[PDB]
Amino acid sequence: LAEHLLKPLPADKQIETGPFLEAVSHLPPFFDCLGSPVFTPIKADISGNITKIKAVYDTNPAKFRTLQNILEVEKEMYGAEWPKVGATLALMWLKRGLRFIQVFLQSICDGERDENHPNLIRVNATKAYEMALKKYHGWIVQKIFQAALYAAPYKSDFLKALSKQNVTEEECLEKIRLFLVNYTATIDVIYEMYTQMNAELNYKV
Ligand SMILES: CCCCCCCC
Ligand SMILES: CCCCC
Repeated sequence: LAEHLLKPLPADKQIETGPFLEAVSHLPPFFDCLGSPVFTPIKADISGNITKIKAVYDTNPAKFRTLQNILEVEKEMYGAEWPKVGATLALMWLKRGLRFIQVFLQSICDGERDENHPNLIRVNATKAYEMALKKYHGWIVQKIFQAALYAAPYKSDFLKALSKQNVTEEECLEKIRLFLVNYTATIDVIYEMYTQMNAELNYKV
């Protein structure tokens, strides 16, 4: 996780597209080791969105040099169908997935737990879901999340699995905290960009 740290934000707070995509492309493969095929569709959404942004980038790397470039170029390119199109739509959903992971990991690191059930991660996942995704899901997908939550491993197994090497839980969590610095900062900047460009949509799925 901290082997693929995101770069820091530059002074102008512009996020270069290519390095950003390389960095977040290391996140999906962790889903293969949470111990359930319930996570396969989740990996596909995140990866699928990464792939969609990459494919738009590849058609003109200079024009789409930054994430900001993408939104303003596509706004101009598409007119009325924007922002519900292209890389802008893919990144709208990617950000919510990345924020989910962010909120989840930070909750874990901050020592949040169910006193009654200390070695589960359900309360952590549930907070992340409420903060990042829930308001954009209709009742059917929300019910599916509630089912999928039971596929979550134990906290100990989860942390040990990320340490995939010979390291204490405390050490592992300090590495996660390190990863979270630039990760959170970058996602914040993407969320701010959506707000300023008025590119955020609230439709539910
Ligand atoms: C550099 C971006 C590569 C696209 C990978 C898509 C799956 C995470
Ligand atoms: C990349 C780890 C994801 C946990 C939700």
